[PDB]
Amino acid sequence: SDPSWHP
Amino acid sequence: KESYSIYVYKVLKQVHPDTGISSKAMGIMNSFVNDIFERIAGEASRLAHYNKRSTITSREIQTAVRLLLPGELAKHAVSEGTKAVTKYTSSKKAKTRSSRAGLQFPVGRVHRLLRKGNYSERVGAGAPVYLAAVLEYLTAEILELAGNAARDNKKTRIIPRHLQLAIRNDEELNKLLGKVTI
Repeated sequence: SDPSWHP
Repeated sequence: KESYSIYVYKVLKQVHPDTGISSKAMGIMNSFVNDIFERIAGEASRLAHYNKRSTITSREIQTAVRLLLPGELAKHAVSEGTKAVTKYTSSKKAKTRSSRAGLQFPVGRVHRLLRKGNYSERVGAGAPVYLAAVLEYLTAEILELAGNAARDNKKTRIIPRHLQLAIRNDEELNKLLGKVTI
């Protein structure tokens, strides 16, 4: 429930 | 509350090519770049008004940086500020002001946020280049230590715990968070 930031 | 996420991610790829960052971590990072921008911008404006200048130059950014940042961070920040301003001054143009300054962080938006609400000062060209360079340097420092903490935790991305541990465990970052979150 804290997914990776991707651009 | 400007979003710097894309610029933070670019700097993270520069310093830890194979490391990711979590959305909560990216939020804290943005909160951190905003707090730093405001504290430095606030102090530089006051310096200009106190000495009754009608303009914020890289001189007032430089003084503000030396007042707010702990010693080693201040020295590297001054070095990175002067280098970016000098590159931009002799740059080949025909590119973003950031590309002329050799930075990832956006000079235009830093220009925009230095003028908005001022009404008593103009913003020099060097002032936003110097300040973007300093924001970029302090981002690179935080992400370097945060990524080292992720590795110790055998993790492949930065989470909020890694930012907490990198800040508490580094003398200068721990000292800086006193003036910046207030």
